Amino acid sequence: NITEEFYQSTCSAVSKGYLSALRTGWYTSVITIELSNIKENKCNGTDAKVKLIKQELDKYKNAVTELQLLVGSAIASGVAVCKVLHLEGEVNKIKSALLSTNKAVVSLSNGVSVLTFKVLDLKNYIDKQLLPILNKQSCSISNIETVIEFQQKNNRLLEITREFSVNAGVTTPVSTYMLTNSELLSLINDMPITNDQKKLMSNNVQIVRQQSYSIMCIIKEEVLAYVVQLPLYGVIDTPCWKLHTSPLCTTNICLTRTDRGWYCDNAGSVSFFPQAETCKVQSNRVFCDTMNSLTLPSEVNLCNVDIFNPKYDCKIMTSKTDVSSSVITSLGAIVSCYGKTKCTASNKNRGIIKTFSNGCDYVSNKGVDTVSVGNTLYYVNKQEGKSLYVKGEPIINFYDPLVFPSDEFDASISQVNEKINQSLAFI
Amino acid sequence: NITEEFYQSTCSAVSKGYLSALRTGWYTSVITIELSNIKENKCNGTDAKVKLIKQELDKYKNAVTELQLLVGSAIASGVAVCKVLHLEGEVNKIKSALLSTNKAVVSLSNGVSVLTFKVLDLKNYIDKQLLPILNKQSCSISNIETVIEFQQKNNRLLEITREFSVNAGVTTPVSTYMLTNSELLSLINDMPITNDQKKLMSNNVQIVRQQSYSIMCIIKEEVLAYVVQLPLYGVIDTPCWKLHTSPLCTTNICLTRTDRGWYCDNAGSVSFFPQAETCKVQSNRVFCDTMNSLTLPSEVNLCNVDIFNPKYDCKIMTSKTDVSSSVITSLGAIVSCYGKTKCTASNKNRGIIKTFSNGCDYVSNKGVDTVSVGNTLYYVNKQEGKSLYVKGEPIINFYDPLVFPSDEFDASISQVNEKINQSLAFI
Amino acid sequence: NITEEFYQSTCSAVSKGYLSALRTGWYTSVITIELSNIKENKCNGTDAKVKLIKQELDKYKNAVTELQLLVGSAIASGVAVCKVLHLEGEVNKIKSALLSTNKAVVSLSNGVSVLTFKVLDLKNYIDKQLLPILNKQSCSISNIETVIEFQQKNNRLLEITREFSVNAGVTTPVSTYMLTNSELLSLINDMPITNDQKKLMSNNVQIVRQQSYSIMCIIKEEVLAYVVQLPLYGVIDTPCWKLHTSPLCTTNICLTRTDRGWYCDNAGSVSFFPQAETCKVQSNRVFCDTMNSLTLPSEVNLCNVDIFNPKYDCKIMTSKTDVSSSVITSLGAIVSCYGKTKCTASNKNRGIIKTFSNGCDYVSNKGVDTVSVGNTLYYVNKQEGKSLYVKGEPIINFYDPLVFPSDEFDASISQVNEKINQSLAFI
Amino acid sequence: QSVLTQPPSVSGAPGQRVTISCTGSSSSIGRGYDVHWYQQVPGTAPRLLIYANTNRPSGIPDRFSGSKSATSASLAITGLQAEDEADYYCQSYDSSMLWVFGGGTKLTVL
Amino acid sequence: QSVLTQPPSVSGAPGQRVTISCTGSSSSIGRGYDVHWYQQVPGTAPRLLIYANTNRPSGIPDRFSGSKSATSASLAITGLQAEDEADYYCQSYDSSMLWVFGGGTKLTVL
Amino acid sequence: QSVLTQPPSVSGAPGQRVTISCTGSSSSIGRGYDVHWYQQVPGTAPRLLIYANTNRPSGIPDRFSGSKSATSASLAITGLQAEDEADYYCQSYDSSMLWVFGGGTKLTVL
Amino acid sequence: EVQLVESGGGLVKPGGSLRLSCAASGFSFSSYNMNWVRQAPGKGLEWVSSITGGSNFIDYPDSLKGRFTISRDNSRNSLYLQMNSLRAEDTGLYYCVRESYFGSGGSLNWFDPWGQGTLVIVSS
Amino acid sequence: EVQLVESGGGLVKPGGSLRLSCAASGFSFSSYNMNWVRQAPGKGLEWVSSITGGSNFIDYPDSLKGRFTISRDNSRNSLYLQMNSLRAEDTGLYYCVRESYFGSGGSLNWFDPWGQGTLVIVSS
Amino acid sequence: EVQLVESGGGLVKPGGSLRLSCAASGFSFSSYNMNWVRQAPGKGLEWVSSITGGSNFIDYPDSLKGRFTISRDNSRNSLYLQMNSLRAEDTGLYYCVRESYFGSGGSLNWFDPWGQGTLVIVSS
Repeated sequence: NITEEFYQSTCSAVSKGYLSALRTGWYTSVITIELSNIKENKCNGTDAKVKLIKQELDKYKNAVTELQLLVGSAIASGVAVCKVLHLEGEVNKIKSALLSTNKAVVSLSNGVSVLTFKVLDLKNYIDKQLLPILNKQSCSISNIETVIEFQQKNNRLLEITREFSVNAGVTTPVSTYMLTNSELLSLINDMPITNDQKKLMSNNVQIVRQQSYSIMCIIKEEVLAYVVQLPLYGVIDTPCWKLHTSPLCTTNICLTRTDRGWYCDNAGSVSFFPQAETCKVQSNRVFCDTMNSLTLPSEVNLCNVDIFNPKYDCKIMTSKTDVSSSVITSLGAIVSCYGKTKCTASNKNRGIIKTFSNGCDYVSNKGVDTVSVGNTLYYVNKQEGKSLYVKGEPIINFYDPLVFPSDEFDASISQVNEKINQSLAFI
Repeated sequence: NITEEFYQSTCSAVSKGYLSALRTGWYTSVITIELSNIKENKCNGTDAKVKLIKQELDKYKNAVTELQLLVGSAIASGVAVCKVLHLEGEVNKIKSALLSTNKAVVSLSNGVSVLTFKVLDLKNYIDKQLLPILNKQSCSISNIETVIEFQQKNNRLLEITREFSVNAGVTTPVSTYMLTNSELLSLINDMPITNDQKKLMSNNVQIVRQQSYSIMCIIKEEVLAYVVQLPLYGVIDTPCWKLHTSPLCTTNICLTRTDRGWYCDNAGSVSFFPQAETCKVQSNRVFCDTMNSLTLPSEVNLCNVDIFNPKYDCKIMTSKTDVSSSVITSLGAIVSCYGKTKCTASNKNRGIIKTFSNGCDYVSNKGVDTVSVGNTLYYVNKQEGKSLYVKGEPIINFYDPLVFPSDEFDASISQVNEKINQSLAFI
Repeated sequence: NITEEFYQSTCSAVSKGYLSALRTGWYTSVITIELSNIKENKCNGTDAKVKLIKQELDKYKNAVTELQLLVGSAIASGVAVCKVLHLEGEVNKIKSALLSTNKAVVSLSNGVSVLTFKVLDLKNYIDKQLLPILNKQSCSISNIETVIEFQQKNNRLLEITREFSVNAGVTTPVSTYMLTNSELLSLINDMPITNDQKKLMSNNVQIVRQQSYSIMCIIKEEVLAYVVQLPLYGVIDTPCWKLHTSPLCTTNICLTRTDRGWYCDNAGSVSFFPQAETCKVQSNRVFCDTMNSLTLPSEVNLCNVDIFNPKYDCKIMTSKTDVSSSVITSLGAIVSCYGKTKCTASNKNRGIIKTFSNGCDYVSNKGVDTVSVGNTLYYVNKQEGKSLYVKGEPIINFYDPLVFPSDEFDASISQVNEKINQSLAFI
Repeated sequence: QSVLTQPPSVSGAPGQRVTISCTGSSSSIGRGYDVHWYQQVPGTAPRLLIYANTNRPSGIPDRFSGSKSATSASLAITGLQAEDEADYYCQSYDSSMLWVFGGGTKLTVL
Repeated sequence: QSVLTQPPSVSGAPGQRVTISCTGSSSSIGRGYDVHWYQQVPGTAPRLLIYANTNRPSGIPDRFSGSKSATSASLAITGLQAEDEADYYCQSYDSSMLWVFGGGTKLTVL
Repeated sequence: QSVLTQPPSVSGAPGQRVTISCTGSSSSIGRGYDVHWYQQVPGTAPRLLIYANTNRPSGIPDRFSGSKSATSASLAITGLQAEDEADYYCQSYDSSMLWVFGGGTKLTVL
Repeated sequence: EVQLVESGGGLVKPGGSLRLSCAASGFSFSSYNMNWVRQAPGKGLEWVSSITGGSNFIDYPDSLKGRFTISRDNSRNSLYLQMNSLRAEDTGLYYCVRESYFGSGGSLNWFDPWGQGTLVIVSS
Repeated sequence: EVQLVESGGGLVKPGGSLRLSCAASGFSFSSYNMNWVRQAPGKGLEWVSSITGGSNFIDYPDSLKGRFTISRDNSRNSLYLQMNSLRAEDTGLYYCVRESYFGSGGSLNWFDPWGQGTLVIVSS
Repeated sequence: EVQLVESGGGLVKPGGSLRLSCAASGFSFSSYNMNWVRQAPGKGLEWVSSITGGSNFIDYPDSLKGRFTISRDNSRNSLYLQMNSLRAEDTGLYYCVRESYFGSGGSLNWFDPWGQGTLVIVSS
C-alpha cells in the first residue's frame, strides 16, 4: 500500500510504499522485413483490377524508394549496432540465418549477439502469389480478393515508411505498426535477461513501448532491417519515495525545499530524479530511467525527518516571492495560502468544509476532493492509502527577516547558516 | 479589435482587446463500445473470402486482448470516475441504461451523474450479421461486400487500441478515431452547462480536443468503456491582455521585466499565465487553463503604466547580459539592439526602411514586415489593429552602474531599491 | 571528418569539423485540393454496394464539413499569406491558373509570388466517374472495384482532416498524407532558390519535413487550399563546432562554463544555439534555425583556447553543487567524479579498464564504450574521428575558497574577478 | 406553471426545523446543474441564501443548510425564528428553458 | 544572346533621372528571385550598386533607387552627373542557366 | 548431470598458467547472459572470483583473468601458487532452467 | 460596496416602447455578467434577459425572444434593456442582477447583488 | 561489514517439514535480492530459491517447484525457507546468499556475500 | 579591408591548359562562397564557376561543364581554377569574386568584393 506523511516543519510531503523498476541497460534487436525486387508489370490493359494492382505495387515501390533516402545519448547503442550492420558481410549473415524459421540469435563482427525476427513475409507474397497468379497473357485477375489481400498485407510497410519519414529516422514510442504486441511479447520472452525481469516487463508492455527507441538501419540487398532498442531493467523491487515541496512563508521571507521528485534505493545509494516527466507510475511502481538521475549518499533520507541534521545538509531556495499555491500530491494536497487570497477545500456533496488560513496546511483525500486557491480548481488524487500528519513549528519562523539573504537560488542549509553568521559577525 | 501599446520607460509592450475562456472545471463522460464475445470459427475451408474474414476477426480478437493488458493533477477526475466504474454493480447499470437508445444520463455509486453514449455497435454486426450469415456448412460467403463492410466497421476499434497502446492508457488530444465530431458536438450540446458556454464551445471544437484527456477505464463484461475528460469553461468574456518584455540596457547594466505572459480578469483578481504554451489564441480569445496560473491582486495593471508605483511593486531581472534580441509581439515588434550588431526592419517591396540605433525600439506592423537582428530573420504578425507609442525615458538611466546589484534573478523593484539604499548607507 | 578536443583547464570539450545549414528564411506555397459539391444521392435501394458508396460519400461530406469549422513567431508568414488568400478575388485566380496543369506560379494582391500545386483531383472522380456511372434508375453499381477505388482515393482527405482537427489548424512536421514525397521533391526542385540550396535540400527531405509548418487556409468555393511553409537555408557550408561543459570542482567550490551548445560561422559573426533540441545532425551537418539563436562577435572562439582572455570574457556559473556527473559528447565522454561515488569506463569485452579518480577526466570512444557513474550507465557515441587531449591545470584551483562568491548564476569571468577584487579590498 | 415544483406554503413553530423541497425533471436539477436558494422578505430585494446547493455566503447564520440528491433538492432551516418568514425560491437551469426559478414557498412562523 | 534583356544604351542630361529596365522570363526574374545592379566604370573592377532589388550598400549616394514588379525590374538614377556614366548590369538567377547577368547598358552624359 | 560442462580436474605446476573452460548451449552462455567464476576452498564458504565475465572484485590478486567468446567462457590463472588449489564453479543462466552453476573443477598444485 | 441602482420605469400604454437603465459601481464591471429578471406583483420570479462581459453572448427565453433587446455599455458601467410591443404581462418589478462566478465551475453560479428594482406598469 | 548468518538446520526424518532462517546485517536489506542455494556433500552447487526486494517476485527451479516456500520479512531483516516433503536429496549445506546488482545491467549480477551455511541432514 | 588579389593569367595556345590562383585576406574566408566570372573584351559578363565554403557543392553552367575545374584550399585562403581545352572564347578578364550572404535569405545574395581581374588571352 501507499503511505503519505506531511512534515509541517518544512512544509513537505513524502509518499512511500512504491516499488522500483529502473531502466539501467539498453538491448538492441534487429527487426528484418524481407522485401522483393520487381522492375515493372510486363502486361498492360484497360482492366480496372490490374489498375488497382498497379497502383498498389506503385505505392509499394514508392515506399521502398523512401526508405533508401534515410546529458548522455539515448540512441548510442542503436547507432553502434547500425554501424556494425553497415559493415560488409553482415546483412547476408542475418538473411541466411533466419531462413528456415523467423527467429534467430546471431553474432556480428563486433562480437555482440543480437536477436533477429522476420516480422513480415512480403517477398513471398509478391514473388510467389502475385507474379505467377497474374497471367501476363490476359493481364487480368479473376478474383478481387487477391487485390483486397494485397491491400491488407502492404499496409504495414506503408505505415513504417510514414512514421520513419515523419520522425526523420528515429521514433519513440514504437507503435503497433512497427512492432506488434505478439512479437513484442515474444521478443521480451526471448531477450537475454532473468526470469524476474521477464515477468515485470511482460505485464507492462504499455510502458516498454514508451521507453523504447527505433532507428532506421539498412535497406540494402532486399532486406529492410531496423534496430529496436528495448530497455533492460537492472534494478527491480527496491523501495522508492516521492518528495513534494511547497512554499513556506511568514505572515515576508519564503524558504522552499528545492529537491522535489523521486528517490529510489539503488545499491546502497539513492538515485534522485528531479524531473517529474522522467518517471511514470502504473499502479505502485516507478518506471524511471537513470539517464536523467543523480547519485546521492544514503543520508538524504535524513533530510525528510530532520531539516537541521549535520550529516547531509539539505537544499533550499530563499526568496521573497509571496504567492499562494498548491501542490496536488498523491493521497492528499498541500496548500500555501498568503495575502488576501481565499483558499478552501471542498467535498463533492458537502461543498466547502474548510477555511484555510495563512501559512502551509495539508488535507488528506479522505473526504476532501477539490481544492480551490484563488479561483484555480485542483482535483486531488483518489488513490486509497493511509495519511499521517506530524505537527511541528515552521522552520522559517526560526530565522529573522532582517539579515535574511533573500537572493540565493539553491545553495544549501549550511551555506545559508554560514551566510547568516557572516552577516551577524559583520555588525 | 486588438490594440497594442509600447511603454519605452521599461521597454515593454501590452496587447489588449482579447477576450477570455478559462478552463476552470473538468467534466467526465463515459464512452462505451459494445463488443461481442466469440470463441472461434467453427467452419474451416480453403476459400479465400473466409480467410479474409478469419484474418479480420483475428485482428479484432487481438485488439480486444490488447485492451485487457491496460503542480496539480490533470487526470484526477478521470482516475476517480474510473475507480468508481471498477466498483462492482456499476458496469451493468451503464449497459442496461443505454439499451434502447445510445444516449443516457446515469447516476453512479459515488452520486456523481455522468453522460453515457454508445458510440459503436460492433456487437450487433458481429453476432447478428456475421455468424448467422456465415453458413458453417459451406464455410463460404457469397458477397465480398460483407468482408469490405467488416473492414469498414472494425477500423475504429483497431485505431483506439493502437492509440491507447502507444500513449499507455492516457491520450491527448482526443483524436477523431476516439471521438467523432458529430458525437463530440452532441455531447457538448447535452453536457450539464449553461447555453452561454455551449455556444462558445461548439464553434471551438478545434481547441476542446487539445485540452481534453481520455483514459482507458474498463474492458470487463463485453463493454469497452473509457472516460473522456472534457473541459468546463467557468470564466467567459472577461478582458485579457498580453505583456511582452525585452532587455533594456545602457549604452553596462540590463534590467528586464520578468512577468511576460498572459493576464486575465477573474472575479476581481488577475489570473497570470507565465507559460506561453499554456494559452492559445484562435481569433481574439485566450483558451488558457487555470492549472498553470497564479492569482494576483488587481493592482498588477498599475505596473504597466507606472513602474515606480507604491501599491504593487513589479518584478525585474538585473544582469549584465549585453546581448541584442527581438520580441515579435502581436501587431508589431520590439527590438533591443546593443553592441556592434546591425538591426534593421525591412518591408516586402521597399527593402530596408529603418536603421535601428542602440537601445530599445518598437515598430508597428503597418508597413514593417520583417525584422533582421544580426542575421536572424523574424516575421512580424500581420493582424490588423491600432498601435500606440508612448514616449518616455528608460528606467536604467535613472540608476547608477556603480552600486548596481547585477546578480539577482527576480526579486522586485522594491528589493532592488532597498539593496541600493543599503549599499549607499554602507559607504 | 569530425575532430574532438578536450581542454582540462576548464573541463570542456569542443567537437569541430561539422558543416552548417541554417534555416534563415520562410517560403510559403499554396497546396490546393479540388473538391466537388454534391447535395445527396437521388436514388435509394437495398443494394449493399450502394450502401457502401453512400457511407463513403457521407464520410467525404463529414470531412468537408469539418474543414469549414477551422521569441519570434514561427507561423507569421503563413498567417500573412492566408490573410492575403482571404481577400476577395484571390481564390479564383489560383483555381483558374492551375486549370490546364497541376503546377503554377501566381502573383497575389500583396505582390508576393507563390507556387501552387494541385495535389489531388477528387472533383473529377466524384463528378465524372461516380455520378454518371451510378445509374439512378437501378441504383446499383455492377463492379465493387469502383467502391474499392473510391476508398483508395478518399483516404487522403480523411487523413488531412484528421490531422488538422487533432492539431487545431497548425501542424508539424508535414506528414506524408499532407505532402507526398514526390510532390515535396518537385516543389523543392521548383522553389525560387539557388541550385546550391536545391542540392542540399533534396537529399535531406527527412529534416525539411520536421522544420516545416502547415496551416489550414481556405475551404470556400470548392477549393481546399492550405499553406505549406517550407524553410529556405540562407547559410550553407560554414564551419560549426559544438561546445560541451562539465562541472569542475576542487577536492568545495564548483565552476562550470555555461555556454553549452552549437556555434556556427555567419557573415563574420558567430551564431550561438544554446538549445540542444534546436539543432539536428544527420551525418556532419547541423540543421539549426536562427529563431532560437544569438549573435556574438567572432571572439567567442578565443574562450575555448584561453579562459582568461581580455577581448571577450566568457560566461561561468559558480556554485557549491558537489554532484558527480558525465557528459556524453561526440567521439568520447567527459566524467566529473566527486565524493565517494565510483566512476568507471568499461569496454564491451575487456570489462572495466579505468578507475576514474576525483576531478574531471575524459575518455575517447576508441576502446571505451560504456561509462558508469554511480550506477547510471551511459553509452558513448561510436562515430569515427580523431581525439586530442591537451593537458593543463584546472582553473578552479587558481581561486581561493574563502572569498569565493558561490551564489551567482551566470555573470562572466570579469564580473567574478571584480567581485573577488572588491571582497579583497573590503578586508 | 413553472418548470420546477415547490410547496405553496410551509409552516412551523419557533425552534423547529422546516424542510423545503425543489423537484425537477431530467433537463432540470438532473444531470447535476445546481440549485440555488433565494430569500425574499416583502418590501425588500431578493437576497442570496444558499449557493452551489450546499455552501453558505458570509453574513448568513449557520442554522441554514442545503443539499441535493438524485433529482430532488432540499433546504433545511434549523431553529426557526420570526425573522425567517419569507418567500423562498429554488433555482436551476434547463436545456430548453434556461434559468427556471421556483414557484415561491411562503414560510411563516406560527 | 543573354537570358535577360537590357537596352543597348540610355542617355540623359545632368540633373535628369534615367530609368534602366531588366526584363526576364518565368524561369528568371519571375518566381521572385531578385535583381542585383552592378556598375562598371571602364578600367575599374565592377562595383555593387543595388542589392536585394531595393536596398543600397553603404558608401553609395542616396540618389540611386531600384525596384521590381511582376516580371520586370527598374533602376532609377536621380540627378545625373558626369561620374555616373558607365556600364550597368542587371543580375538574377535561372533554374536552367544559373547566374545570368545582363547585356550591359551604356549610360553616358550629354 | 548439469546444464553446463566443466573438466573434472585440471593440474599445473607453480608459476604456470592454467585455463578452465565453461561451455554451454544456446539457452546458456549463448545469447550473452554472462559467466561468473566462484572459488571454494574446502571448509570455507564460496567466494566470488570473477564477475561480469571479465572484471575483478577488490581484494583479489590481479593474476586472475576471465573472458568469453561465442558460446564458451574461459578463466585463466597466471602464476599458480599453493593457495589457489580449490573447486572452481562457472555460472550462467538458462531460459528453461534458471541459475545453472557448474559441475566443479578441482584445481590442485603438483 | 457593490451598488446596483436602476431606473427608467414608468407607466406605458400597451403596445408602447420602453427603456430601462442600470448603473453599477464598486466592482470591476467588465468581468461580471449581467441579467434582467422580472417579478410580477404577487407572482413568482421569471428570468428575462442575460448578457456576458464582452457583449457578444446574448440570451433570452423562448417566450420573450425577439422583443426584448439588451445592451451593456462597458465605458460608464451601464446596462440597458429595451422593450418593444408590451403586452398584459411584463408588469411588475424589474431587477438588474449581476451574475457572479467564482463559485467553482458549477455552471449556474450565484447571482448575489440584486438591485432594489424598478416598477414597470402597463395599462390603459 | 555485510554479515549473513543462517541457522535452523538439523536432522529430520524423510517426509518431514523444516524451516531455515537467515539474518542479514551491515547493509540495506530492503533493496538487495536473496537466494537459497544448495551444496550436497562432495557434489556440485545447485540453485534452490530466489526472491526479490519487494517479496512479490518468487522463483523456483522446475525440480523443486511447489515444495519449497521462501519468504523474506523485511522488518527485522530476516529470510525464511520452508521445506515440505523431504526426499533423499536436499541433504548438505544451505547457503543464504545475497543477490547484489550494480555490476551494470548484465542480467545475472554477482552474488557476493555467501554465508557460512547451515547443514541439513535427511535420513532415518 | 577585404582584399581579393588574383593572378596566374598569361598567353596560352588554343587547346592548352592553364591555372589561375586567387588569394583572399581581411575576412573569414571559410564562411563565404567563391565564384569565378568572365568578361570578354567589349562584351557582357558571364558567370563561369561557383563553389561553397565546404568545397563539396561545385557548380558550373551548361556550356562550360566538364572543362573548368574549381577548387578552394582553405588552409592558406586560396582559390584555384584549372582550365583545360581552351577555345576561341574564354579570352578576357577573369574575376575571383566573393559570394557574400547576410542580405537576408534572398537567394542570390550580393557579390561585393570584385577583384581587379586577370587578363587571359588565347591565340596563336
